Amino acid sequence: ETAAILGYCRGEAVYSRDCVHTLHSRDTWLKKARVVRLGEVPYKMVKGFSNRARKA
DNA sequence: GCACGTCTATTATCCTCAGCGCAATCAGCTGTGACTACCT
Repeated sequence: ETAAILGYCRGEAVYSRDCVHTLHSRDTWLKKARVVRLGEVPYKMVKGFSNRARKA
């Protein structure tokens, strides 16, 4: 989050492209033979694309 | 910058199987009338 700001376009800060990182869901970790520890707060919250969420 | 045509999607609902008791079905017997042939 402390990445240097290259500039401002119409008030919006422009960041470097090589700063994008991804994560995985609990089901994805399960496929990777890993189990999420109980009580852990999820690190990132994003709008999911699952059919159950899509119907909701 | 805005609206239209197009490509694609991280778990739900609906037509068909399984032992007993009641009703449907046939076999056998009889009635009712006539038809018909042989013998006394």
